[PDB]
Amino acid sequence: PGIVELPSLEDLKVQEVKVSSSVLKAAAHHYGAQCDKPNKEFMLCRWEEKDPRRCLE
Amino acid sequence: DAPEKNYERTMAILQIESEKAELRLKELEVRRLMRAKGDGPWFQYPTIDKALIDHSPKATPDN
Repeated sequence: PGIVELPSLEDLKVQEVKVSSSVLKAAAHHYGAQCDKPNKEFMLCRWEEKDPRRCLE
Repeated sequence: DAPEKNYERTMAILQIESEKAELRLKELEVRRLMRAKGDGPWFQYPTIDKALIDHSPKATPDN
């Protein structure tokens, strides 16, 4: 069959959220309030495209 | 019986039995084709009903 098309290592570079899970859980409710819109854009794109490669940006 | 009566009764018998024979030959050929190709109303063995599929958004996206 066909060749699988993977994005490059440069296309996967991003500034990571390098905090622990307790930091995330402590900030979680205000993070779900304040960062609502790009999160829901991403999860809508992620459930509609059904492909992580189409959801990178 | 008159010979006319037996004669034309024989013709009615021959027409009925020849039509039944032609229908039996066509029935054999139809059964052969429908078993071979599967495109007729006969030999329709079941597949899974697609109405059983859940099309809701699942817990994970990639599905």
